[PDB]
Amino acid sequence: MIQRTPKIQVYSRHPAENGKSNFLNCYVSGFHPSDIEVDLLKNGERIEKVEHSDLSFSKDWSFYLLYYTEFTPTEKDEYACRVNHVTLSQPKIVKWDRDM
Amino acid sequence: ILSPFLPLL
Amino acid sequence: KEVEQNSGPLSVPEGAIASLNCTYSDRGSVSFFWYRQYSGKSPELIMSIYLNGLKEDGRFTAQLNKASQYVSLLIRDSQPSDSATYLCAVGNHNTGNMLTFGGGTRLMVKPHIQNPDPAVYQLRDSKSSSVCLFTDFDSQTNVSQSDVYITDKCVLDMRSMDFKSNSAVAWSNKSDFACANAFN
Amino acid sequence: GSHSLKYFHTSVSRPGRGEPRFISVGYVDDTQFVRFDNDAASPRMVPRAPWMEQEGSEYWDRETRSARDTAQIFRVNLRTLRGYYNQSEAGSHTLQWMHGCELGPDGRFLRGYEQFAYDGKDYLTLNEDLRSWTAVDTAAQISEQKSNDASEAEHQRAYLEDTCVEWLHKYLEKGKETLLHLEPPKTHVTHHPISDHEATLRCWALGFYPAEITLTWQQDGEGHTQDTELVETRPAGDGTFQKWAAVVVPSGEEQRYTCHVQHEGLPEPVTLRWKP
Amino acid sequence: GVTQTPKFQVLKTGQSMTLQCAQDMNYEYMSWYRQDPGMGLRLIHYSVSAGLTDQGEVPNGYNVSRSTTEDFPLRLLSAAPSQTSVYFCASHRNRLTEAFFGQGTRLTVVEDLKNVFPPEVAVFEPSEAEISHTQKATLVCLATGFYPDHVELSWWVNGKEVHSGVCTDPQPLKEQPALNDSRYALSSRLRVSATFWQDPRNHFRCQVQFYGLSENDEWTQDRAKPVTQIVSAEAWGRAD
Repeated sequence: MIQRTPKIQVYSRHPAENGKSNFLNCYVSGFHPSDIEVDLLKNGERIEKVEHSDLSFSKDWSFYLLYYTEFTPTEKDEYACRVNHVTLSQPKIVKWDRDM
Repeated sequence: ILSPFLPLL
Repeated sequence: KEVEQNSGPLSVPEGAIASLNCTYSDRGSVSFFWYRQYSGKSPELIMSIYLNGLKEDGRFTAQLNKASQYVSLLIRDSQPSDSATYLCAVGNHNTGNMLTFGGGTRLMVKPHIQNPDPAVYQLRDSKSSSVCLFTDFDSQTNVSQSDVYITDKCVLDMRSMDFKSNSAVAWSNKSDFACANAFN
Repeated sequence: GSHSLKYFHTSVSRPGRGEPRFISVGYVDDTQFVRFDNDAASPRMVPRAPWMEQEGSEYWDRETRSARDTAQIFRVNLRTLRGYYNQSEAGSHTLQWMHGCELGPDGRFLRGYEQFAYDGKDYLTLNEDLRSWTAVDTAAQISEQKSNDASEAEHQRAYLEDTCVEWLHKYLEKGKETLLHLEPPKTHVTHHPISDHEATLRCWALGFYPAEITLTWQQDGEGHTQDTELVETRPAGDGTFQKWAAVVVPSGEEQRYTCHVQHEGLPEPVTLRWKP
Repeated sequence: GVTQTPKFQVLKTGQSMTLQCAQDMNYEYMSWYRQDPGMGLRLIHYSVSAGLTDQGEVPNGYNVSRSTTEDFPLRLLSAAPSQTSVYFCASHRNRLTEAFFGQGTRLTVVEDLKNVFPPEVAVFEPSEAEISHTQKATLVCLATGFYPDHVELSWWVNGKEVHSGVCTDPQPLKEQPALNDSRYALSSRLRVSATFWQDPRNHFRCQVQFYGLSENDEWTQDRAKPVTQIVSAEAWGRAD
């Protein structure tokens, strides 16, 4: 029974422009087993109505998912992704950098 | 389509 | 009728190649089978085919052509034991109702009667009271059809003599009972 | 040329919290097109690409039935593998199945593949000739023998070589606009000062399909021994993909560096430079 | 591997009846087909796994249930003559792979058990003509006036069953072709050298197994009760 810990990326669908509607993505990949908890955060607060892709997996059997929501970035609002998994002692938090 | 043939392990 | 076979019967000489065809209507079919059924017995699987092409096992060959929606069986070197009903079956993935069967084709493997000697005999009941027997005709004689009971023909094999005869029986409860010209 | 139709199947046991979770997703190339998931009342196979949204109930009724059949057998194989390994009913286990057929540039069958995995490791593999299997261990050897006796390889090869290929053709037609009419990368370089004397140059490729791409940084039209950060290619959410590749360089020397982008959607490889 | 019971069965119109089917292969899929003479198998019902059932092409008149993997009984509610047929159970690994069938159940449904009679069996002795003309002697067996058509005819030569030299009609003859309830006749031949015929210490017997009523059936007639039973007939070998 293999365990693999999720890789995480947090990013917008389109390059961010303050004021302009967009989509925020959290892409978790490379994990096993499949059970995983992901939240998208605006200023620490869990965003509701987040959706995700159907569970799929890679050549190595590790799984991937995309969690995403509509959002409207601003200069000052911070956004992040928080992930919990059996391989993680505590939730990992990854902050959206709009240049990454 | 899915396989109509399912291996029994 | 989704799976089509000629009922026959078909005749093949002992030793000759027999060929049997089956068509099916649904391009959704993904599995194909030939079953053999002896009179009063259950279907026994002869061959299975799934890939488009030819498939060989012993005296049997099958062909599947999904483009033209037919399956076929070929029996090399037909023997008396190949005399049976042959059942075509397909697995239709579009409907899923297990295997769908054709109506079957009966195959009669006819042996070469060495020395055709058509003779009508008569035989008395072993407890007082007599039947008719048409025997020793060739495998191309066809026996014909109130108070006149005429059975169909069948072939026996005296193994130790290496000898096969056809034979067909007839009887009646009438005192007016020819025998000598029963089979007309 | 090379196209493929692939399914990825996941079943997870949930001891005394119902029957196992079963999910099945279908891809053509890098495009997801269907899904079945047995968490609903009626679990049904459903479209997940727009070009399937116009398929009639003959497709969905069949593929639902077929998916339910698949889930059921996976519950059976999960029980069976629990026995082989002598595991308790308390614990959760994962059985995964991946299979696909590929076309060559001639539009004909080129190859097929099929693998099972238990708890995230190879268990049973169909060999390249699609006529036989490889077992990883004693338990999988029992599975090999059962499959031999059953001519499973023959059955799977028939799917991979005929049925898979026939439907892959149908899908490439129905989905031509997505699948054959590719999306080249929209491409650009951004500049991020690190210190007083060095900056990150980051070469972006955005909105491309399919996923396969190459991003390269050149110094003076030649390789370099520089810090070359490459991020994993990632879905944008819209059917397209994103990637970037960054190099850190001496401030003032940015014009020496060039980004080279290769993608199947481009007529010709593109090169790229930071534009102040 | 597939145990279907029973092999034969007669039923009165309106009676109900459960055919049993068991399998030791622990496969998910089980089915019931029927087959009327000269025709193919038609699917009655099937079961995808324990707890589930599904109709087939011809479900009407029949119920099935599937509590266990192992077993898949078929249930006639209200027997009708149209349900005279041979029923075959099967087990399958996959929905669309090889069906493994049981031995089958030959079932006849009759308007009144008054119509069931055992066979009368006579052995007929070789034409002397035939013996001159060929040096070969055909015994004939005839079985008369049986209903339903559920019979197995064998030849026993000095009290051991023989196959060589034998030939039985494939189907039997309706003594009255008109009446839907017609009784039946079946012929068979044993042929042996005139020499083995004319040894007087030789016993030829034509055995005919018949399947009729059970002990638990109720019989209300001056006739003897058409139970399951063998009926035989014999000749001895003759110097001449």
